[PDB]
Amino acid sequence: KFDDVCGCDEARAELEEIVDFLKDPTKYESLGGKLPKGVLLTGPPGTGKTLLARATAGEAGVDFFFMSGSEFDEVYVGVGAKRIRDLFAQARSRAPAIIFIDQLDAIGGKRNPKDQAYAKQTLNQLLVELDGFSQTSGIIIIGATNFPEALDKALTRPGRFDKVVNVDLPDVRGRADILKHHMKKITLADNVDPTIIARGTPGLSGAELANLVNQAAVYACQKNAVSVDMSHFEWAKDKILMGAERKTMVLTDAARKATAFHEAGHAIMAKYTNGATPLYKATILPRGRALGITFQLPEMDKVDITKRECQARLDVCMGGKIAEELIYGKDNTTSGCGSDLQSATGTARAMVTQYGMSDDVGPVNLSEEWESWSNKIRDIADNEVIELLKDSEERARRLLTKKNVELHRLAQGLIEYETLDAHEIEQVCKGEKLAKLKT
Amino acid sequence: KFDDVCGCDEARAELEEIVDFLKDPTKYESLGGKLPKGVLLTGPPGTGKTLLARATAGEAGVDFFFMSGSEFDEVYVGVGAKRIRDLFAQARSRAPAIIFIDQLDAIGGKRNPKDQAYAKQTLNQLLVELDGFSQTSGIIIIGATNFPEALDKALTRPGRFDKVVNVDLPDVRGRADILKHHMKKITLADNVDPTIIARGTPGLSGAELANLVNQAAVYACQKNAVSVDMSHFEWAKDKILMGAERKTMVLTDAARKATAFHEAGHAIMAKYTNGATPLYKATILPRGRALGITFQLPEMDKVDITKRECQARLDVCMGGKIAEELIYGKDNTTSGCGSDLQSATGTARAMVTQYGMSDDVGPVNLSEEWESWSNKIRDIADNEVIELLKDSEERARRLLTKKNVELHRLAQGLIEYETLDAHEIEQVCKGEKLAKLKT
Ligand SMILES: Nc1ncnc2c1ncn2[C@@H]1O[C@H](COP(=O)(O)OP(=O)(O)OP(=O)(O)O)[C@@H](O)[C@H]1O
Ligand SMILES: Nc1ncnc2c1ncn2[C@@H]1O[C@H](COP(=O)(O)OP(=O)(O)OP(=O)(O)O)[C@@H](O)[C@H]1O
Ligand SMILES: [Mg+2]
Ligand SMILES: [Mg+2]
Ligand SMILES: [Zn+2]
Ligand SMILES: [Zn+2]
Repeated sequence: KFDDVCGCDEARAELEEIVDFLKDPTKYESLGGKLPKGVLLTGPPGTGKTLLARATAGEAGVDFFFMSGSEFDEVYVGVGAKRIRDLFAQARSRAPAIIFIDQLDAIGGKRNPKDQAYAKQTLNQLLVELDGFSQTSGIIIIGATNFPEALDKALTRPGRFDKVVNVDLPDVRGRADILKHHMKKITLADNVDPTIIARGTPGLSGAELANLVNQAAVYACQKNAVSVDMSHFEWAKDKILMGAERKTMVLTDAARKATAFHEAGHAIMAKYTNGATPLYKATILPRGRALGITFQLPEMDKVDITKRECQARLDVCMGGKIAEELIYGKDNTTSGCGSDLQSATGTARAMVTQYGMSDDVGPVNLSEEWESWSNKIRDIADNEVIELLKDSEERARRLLTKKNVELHRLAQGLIEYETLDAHEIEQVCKGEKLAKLKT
Repeated sequence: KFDDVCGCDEARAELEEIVDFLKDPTKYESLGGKLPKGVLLTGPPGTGKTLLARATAGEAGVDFFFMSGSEFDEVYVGVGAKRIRDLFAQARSRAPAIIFIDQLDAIGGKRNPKDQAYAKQTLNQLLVELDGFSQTSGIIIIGATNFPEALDKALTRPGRFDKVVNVDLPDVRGRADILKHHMKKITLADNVDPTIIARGTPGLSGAELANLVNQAAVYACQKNAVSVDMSHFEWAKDKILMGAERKTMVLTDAARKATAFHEAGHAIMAKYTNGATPLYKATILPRGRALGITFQLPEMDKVDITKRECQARLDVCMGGKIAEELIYGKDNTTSGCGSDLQSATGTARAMVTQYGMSDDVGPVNLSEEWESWSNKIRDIADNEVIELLKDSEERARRLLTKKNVELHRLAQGLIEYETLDAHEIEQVCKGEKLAKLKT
């Protein structure tokens, strides 16, 4: 049912006019309008594309044929074309039907006159079937895909795929709508306000919210409880944003002290730098595949990114290296740092090539066809990148030398306790002990 | 039939005169002429090729066998050639007939030394059947392909496919004729002038104008209207040129302020810049996947582009980031500007590599085989491009320095009054008040 697709109102509409166009044509086809020959659905993974298609097949009332985009090419030459001829043959052999081909990437790759062969023999047959010499009517076709630009230009033409519909990640309102829908059919308690969960999950799809509610319910029943409450939703939310924790893996005191100084370094570097994102939990329990992680959670779920925020992030990604390099001396820096060091490099490149934030290079886009530029401009670009990185390192140590006391105090805070909230990090920096258990 | 194909009157003339040959040969077989042995049809997607094939099949008054390039080549070896032999056996058997192999991209592939010994058997049979040893007369063949150069050289050889006919995207008058044709099924109002819309859609094929009319009609019938009128055509044309409207979005006032300053920058750089394309409406309502777009629009749809107009395009691309720099200081530049830069760089390269508009590079075409020139001239070229872009952005920055008052005036005129129009933009840039409510 179309009510099961909460959020993405435009896409649900733009299939819903097709459905109610089928149910009573004369309310729409009076002035000469007629059925659209095809809807395309594009967007990231896990947003509601296949869901919307299953809802259209549920509320339409006409015969609905579905196939993946990979059930065509078995191992000979000309087997896919035969299966499209028989697919549309069965399709037009009855009333106005709908034909949902899912994963349209697998037969939608654009044909390029360099090696075109038996490979593109299925696509040409689909093209001749959608809009060919013999004009049939009544057949609608719906196809989904993660990759709109890989598709041919002869598929995305009007007359074959009349309208294009993009289903992407929801915002806070639609997000709270999705949670309100999945908080049904679970024995909630009071205390549960889905707007609160929606404010704290920037950048989650529908599949991840629904998974949140599900494993929160299972965790509720496994504690022998009676109703689901904000502690459970908070737990599962942490299991999605950070990773499953592990209260095992016995390890020495020198190691856990070292990690305490590493994550202490990221935290202090991220809490006193103008432009950094707001802070979140900062543990040393090995959760996920990492040995402790300082997570940051935005609130206004931005789409763009300024320059000060890029430099602030670029400084957060080195507080561990500079931290343990200021405590344990220089010849004792380990090799774990390199991992997060990796990510810093990526940011710096986007600041120079794509986004255009270096005055020495210019306001030019060296990003795509990086291999077409000469060697001088790439020398200047890469030199600019490295200058950004080491400048950020210098800022980081200049700051961690004047915040030494908060560094040690917070290190002991992470070594006595295992985790810390945000304001718990603040008070542990100030020095007032927290109301909880020293593990 | 041939009156249904509005625009591309040359191809229409060729096929009209072929069918006119099949009507009364004596007007043409006096001086000894004989029919063309073949007509090929090339052009981009959606420009009316299969349509002309339908017209000639409908009016030729003789048999008309049609197939696709993919209805050959099933599992076993030598079945495609077999089907071609039987196709021309039926063709010879029936009458003076016509044969339409739609989508010749499949079987008309280029021959090369590295084909796997069985790919080009169908093609070779098609060649020994068209102008082989046992010559005959009475069979005409028509073919359609998007990729004329991707065809073998023995299919295009006169004797086989005498006439190479070139369907192409219409000009202004052609679009007027297409719209006037397709509006004959729409219950129209009296405020409809297709010349306006034809002047509004510079670059659309015939199919896109078709479903433009269709969606305008269907939208007219959603609003409980009585006749499709000009505002509806405006709605649908805007939908196709920019995308859906996406009414339901939560927008912090700082966000939509910053956006209004970005498109304010583009609009001013396109307003007072010599040679820039005349300005159409500039909105900040979140259309499609962009958060606001200023949309320029030409007048006389020329194909050439002078050097003045090119530099105008570069400046129009730099105006946005220059706006954010002038208002929010330099550190507060976002990453949305990347989508601007990526376009401008493109134009810059066309000014230097292929259009021949530089002084140090020369009057030479460095475009084709870019990877084959030396490393010195590519250094010179890329230095030239970088200089073009830098000079562009500095011109933009002092232009927006002189027009600061109008910049704030139009930014505030966009935070209020969503989606101004060009005339309305000029009224806002002086201080008038618009004859319409605020949102
Ligand atoms: N708007 C929504 N309302 C309710 N549930 C949603 C919504 N959007 C997504 N979901 C959840 O997402 C799941 C289906 O995801 P979907 O199949 O749409 O992803 P997808 O677009 O197919 O991704 P991929 O193309 O990578 O498979 C459902 O189980 C559903 O619970
Ligand atoms: N010149 C025209 N006059 C009227 N209608 C047109 C014209 N050109 C295209 N159309 C519309 O386009 C449709 C068919 O387009 P056509 O099949 O010619 O594209 P095509 O040449 O096959 O492109 P492709 O080969 O990429 O599919 C028709 O249904 C018709 O409504
Ligand atoms: Mg799916
Ligand atoms: Mg065609
Ligand atoms: Zn780290
Ligand atoms: Zn822009």
